[PDB]
Amino acid sequence: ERVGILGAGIGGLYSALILQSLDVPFEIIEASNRVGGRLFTHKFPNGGKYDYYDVGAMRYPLPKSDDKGNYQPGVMQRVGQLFTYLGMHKQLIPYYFKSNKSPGFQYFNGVRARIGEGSSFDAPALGINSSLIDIGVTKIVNDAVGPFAQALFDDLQKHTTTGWDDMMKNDAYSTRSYFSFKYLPSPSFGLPSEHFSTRVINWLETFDKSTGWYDRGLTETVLEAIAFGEVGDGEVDWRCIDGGSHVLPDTIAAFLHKKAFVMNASVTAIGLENPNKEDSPMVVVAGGQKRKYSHVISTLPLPVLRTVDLKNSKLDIVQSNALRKLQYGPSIKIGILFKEPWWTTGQDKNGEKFDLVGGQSYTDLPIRTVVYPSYGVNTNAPSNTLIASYCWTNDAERMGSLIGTGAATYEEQLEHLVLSNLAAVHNTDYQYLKDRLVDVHSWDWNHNPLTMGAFAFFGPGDFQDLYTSLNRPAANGKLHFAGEALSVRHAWVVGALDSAWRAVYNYLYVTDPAKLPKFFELWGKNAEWFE
Amino acid sequence: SPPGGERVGILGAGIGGLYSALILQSLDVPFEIIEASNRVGGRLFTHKFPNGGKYDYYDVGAMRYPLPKSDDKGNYQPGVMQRVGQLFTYLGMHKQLIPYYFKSNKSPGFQYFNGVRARIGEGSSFDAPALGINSSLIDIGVTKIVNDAVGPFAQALFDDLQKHTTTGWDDMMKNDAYSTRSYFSFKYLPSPSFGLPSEHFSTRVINWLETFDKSTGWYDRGLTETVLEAIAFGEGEVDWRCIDGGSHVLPDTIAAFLHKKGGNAFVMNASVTAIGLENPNKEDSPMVVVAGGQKRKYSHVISTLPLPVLRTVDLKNSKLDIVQSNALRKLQYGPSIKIGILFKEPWWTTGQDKNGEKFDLVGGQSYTDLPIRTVVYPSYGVNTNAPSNTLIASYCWTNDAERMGSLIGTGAATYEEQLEHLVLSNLAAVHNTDYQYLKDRLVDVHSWDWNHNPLTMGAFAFFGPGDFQDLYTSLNRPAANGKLHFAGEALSVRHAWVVGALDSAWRAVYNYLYVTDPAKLPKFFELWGKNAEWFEQ
Ligand SMILES: Cc1cc2c(cc1C)N(C[C@H](O)[C@H](O)[C@H](O)COP(=O)(O)OP(=O)(O)OC[C@H]1O[C@@H](n3cnc4c(N)ncnc43)[C@H](O)[C@@H]1O)c1[nH]c(=O)[nH]c(=O)c1N2
Ligand SMILES: Cc1cc2c(cc1C)N(C[C@H](O)[C@H](O)[C@H](O)COP(=O)(O)OP(=O)(O)OC[C@H]1O[C@@H](n3cnc4c(N)ncnc43)[C@H](O)[C@@H]1O)c1[nH]c(=O)[nH]c(=O)c1N2
Ligand SMILES: NC(=O)CC[C@H](N)C(=O)O
Ligand SMILES: NC(=O)CC[C@H](N)C(=O)O
Repeated sequence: ERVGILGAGIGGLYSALILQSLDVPFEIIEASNRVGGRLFTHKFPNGGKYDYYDVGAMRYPLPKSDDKGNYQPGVMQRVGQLFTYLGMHKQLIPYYFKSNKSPGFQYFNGVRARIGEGSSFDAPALGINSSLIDIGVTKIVNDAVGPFAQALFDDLQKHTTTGWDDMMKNDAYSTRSYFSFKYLPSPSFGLPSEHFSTRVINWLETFDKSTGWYDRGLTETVLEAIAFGEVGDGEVDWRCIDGGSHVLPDTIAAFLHKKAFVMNASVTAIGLENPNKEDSPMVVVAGGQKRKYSHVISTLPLPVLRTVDLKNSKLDIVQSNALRKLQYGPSIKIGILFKEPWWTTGQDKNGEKFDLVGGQSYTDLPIRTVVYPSYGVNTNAPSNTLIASYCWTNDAERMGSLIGTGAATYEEQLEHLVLSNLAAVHNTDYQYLKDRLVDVHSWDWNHNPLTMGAFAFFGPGDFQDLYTSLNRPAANGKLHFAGEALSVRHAWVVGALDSAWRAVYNYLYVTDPAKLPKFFELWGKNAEWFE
Repeated sequence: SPPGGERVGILGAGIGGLYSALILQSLDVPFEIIEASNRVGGRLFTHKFPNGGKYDYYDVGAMRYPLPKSDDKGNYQPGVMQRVGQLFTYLGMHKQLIPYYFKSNKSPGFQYFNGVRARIGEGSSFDAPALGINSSLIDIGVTKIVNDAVGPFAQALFDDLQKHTTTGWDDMMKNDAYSTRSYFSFKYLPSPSFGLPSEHFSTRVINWLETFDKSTGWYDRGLTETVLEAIAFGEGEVDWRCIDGGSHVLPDTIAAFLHKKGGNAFVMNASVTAIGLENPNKEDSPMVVVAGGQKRKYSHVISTLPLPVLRTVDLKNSKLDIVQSNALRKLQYGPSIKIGILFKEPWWTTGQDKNGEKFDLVGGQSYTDLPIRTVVYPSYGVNTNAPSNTLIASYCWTNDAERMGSLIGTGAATYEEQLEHLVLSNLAAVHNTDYQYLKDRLVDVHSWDWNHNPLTMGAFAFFGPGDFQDLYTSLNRPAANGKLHFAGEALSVRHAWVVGALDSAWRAVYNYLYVTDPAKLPKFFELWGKNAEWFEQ
């Protein structure tokens, strides 16, 4: 018995961690020279200890925890338990979703304000009546999303699936089409009992999410609200990893080596050695070499699997459709090393201090979201590194064209655009920021052969029609699909962990069911249902 | 009336900007074209393989034109693409138009779906029963089902063009909040003649429609785009044409036409970074364009820059209203990639598969659910003594192009090799050959991702639901006290077509003449049409 784990991301490392705790031989195959996958920390040369930024995962809305690292039940409990399992609980530092001092900025339609100041951002001129403005985007979206989210939260807490069954009856809706054809405002809002216009819906998307978010599945909007802790009775502890998210996969890998990795070997084929023999082993071609395994746990993204020769893996017609149709979403990040943390110590062109510690600013300008670092803020060498832009959907697609061109002329265009946008958001001059710029690093997860997209971001119908097919194995039960796409926590580490739990669960179920009690004891009776 | 210093700055030497200059030159209106790159044509982009023959090129962007019928003199019947046909005739290119074979001119192209291979027209179900598609839906077929849903909208829009009305568009806009998917999921009911249950299609069935009708993710964009695409494809009959030597001949011929009298020089290699009024408080303020680090002043400006490109330009002092500035961000663009491969021979025309069956393909296309999605065999040069050895091995849209894009333009040999092997493998499975049969014949590969290109920032406009009804009209109004005119194919209902760019230039110039020199309108109408879209009378 020997399990081939494809991909040394967090999902594959977690799978190996489970298999090692159960004394199951395994081997991890990784295409690159690095572990962590979309846990990717870039450290700027010539910078200080905290002059890094996380190009992928950077923030974890964990449940509350005690002094020993025991976490309350919650959406992200499995992530917290993983930290504690690895002895990392005390290495978790606060992540400030909002600024820890003065609030971050909002810059929309040329109107600048602080978060919480109640600006309308010229919405009346956009055709938003005063009643909608008074209610606000947040309350409106909560009224539409809340009912679905509460039912899904009840599923997790009460161990039911009726909430998901109801979500799936509405899975053909995008968030937009739900607002356009189904949602009617709560009578307490005192609004007309009619569906919102596209103008109003686009106003919601502008301040609620990203350009084009609402054209993807309504179910994803509901699941994101649950992941961000906008529903339920428990509160979240926003955390990040001291030194960058890379510490998590590096710590797991070091744990596994003291007891295994095939690096620099990209998988090009997966299939049964002989599809007609019932006891046929799996064959993985990686780095031009054939490797045999009893079972294979794949954590490769779905678009990557579409580049792998899966003949003799005997996918059924639904599984093969799912690999193509289950939708991914894009994302870009731009990190800038400055000479100082001007957002914390500086002032705008009028002498007003920014007074920002951690937190984020938002704008309809191309950069969309600015994320100020929470790590190291209280040390004697605070971070000088800013996430100048963090984009999703259309905003990331458009910005991606200026990233990774390899041409200085477009690198200069990109920097000038980002600094110009930053200047407008914070009310400074361009040169004030240019004089302080040291280095720029940019990344497009939608222009990366190892991800082929930032993460799963399902369109309408994906969850109800195609998602379950990939939780069934292929290759006569010997190929198991895992990775964050195989979860209801897309674009989160916990999604990858859930997928690894289910894949190993199915592996143990068909090969050594006597290990299930210990599996349940160490890693949970269920992937998602709360303890 | 018109000031003596009138001069229109045209931003972008693509087909929209070249057409604008052609109109203005015919009306004796001074202009100047500012272009960021060292080439003209924009998304008319022909790649010539150096080691190949005369017809060893492929069009990375525009390549096929569903024109109306035409007579021997180059007079085109009324139709969606008449404006394109007349442009060809105006430039003396009518006889340089050669057939474009949308379907193969000999044996049909291939379909390869769910591991089942068949020829177009053979009536295969591609294992759809295993997918849960009942026999009634299969017997009807995807094409008839889609036509039943799209037909009513398309017929109303065609009636608009022919009868010179807008009720068809107004009715389309009543449904513009629908994506194609949400329309099928929540509104469409099958025609009683189909004998199907009077219920909305399931997601499984809708995804079956998208699989064979368009591209992965197409149906999540606006229903209106699906309707407008069916109209553009001619669903009067169309004469599919392409341009001998590649689509680059069209913009090259316009540039030569504008240059004949020794003037109308183009400002090349000058990327626009700012557009605005010199003094937004003065009513007579001229426009200022900063391009290549130089300030240039114009009375009016016609922009053909893509909407995502305008979002990288400093538009302070252009005084866009709140709707216009929202439109620049939200009006959605779509992706596309193409992969051209020079082979040693036109094996699709002369070769045979692993079982000895000849492909016998001349022009036309093959389709598959594999990553390459669409294969396009060349129609140009097929009858000459040196036919093309160049294949469009992959032409993708939406999700298929987004995924494939990650393998294009990486700059690393290892990913160039991965890409080639994937493409050849897909091609081998589509045509029923082995990988090595195609590898032995491969000479050179060229790949392009219009969604990773600073000059386009997307392949073309591909609006989401609500874009046409909410934000589209805002950009047909000028900005900058009437002196900034938005043009380019995004400013049309023929997105992803040359005619869209031409329509946008007509409307922009029409608005310029309307506010600056109305005496030129009769000649403008005479030479370039009384309306942008309405059929000629
Ligand atoms: C921009 C951005 C931002 C965030 C996030 C993602 C992104 C892209 N996420 C999500 C989180 O990063 C993600 O869900 C998981 O890291 C995914 O882990 P997997 O193991 O599923 O895949 P992942 O892609 O990480 O790992 C797959 C592995 O397979 C390898 N591989 C690829 N092709 C191969 C081939 N052919 N052969 C062999 N190996 C191959 C890759 O190199 C990689 O090592 C996140 N999460 C969170 O909790 N908090 C957050 O704040 C964020 N934010
Ligand atoms: C892959 C693919 C395939 C097709 C098509 C497109 C694509 C991408 N099309 C659509 C057609 O190609 C397209 O609609 C028009 O060529 C667009 O012409 P525009 O003038 O609107 O823009 P276009 O993008 O062509 O021109 C804009 C110009 O502005 C320049 N520019 C950009 N940024 C600038 C800056 N900052 N400053 C100055 N200049 C700047 C660019 O370099 C370019 O010269 C098509 N159509 C058709 O009829 N038949 C077909 O078969 C196809 N197929
Ligand atoms: N849908 C998502 O949650 C994507 C965002 C990502 N999880 C983040 O924390 O930024
Ligand atoms: N929507 C579209 O028409 C995109 C396709 C493109 N016009 C072509 O025929 O190649």
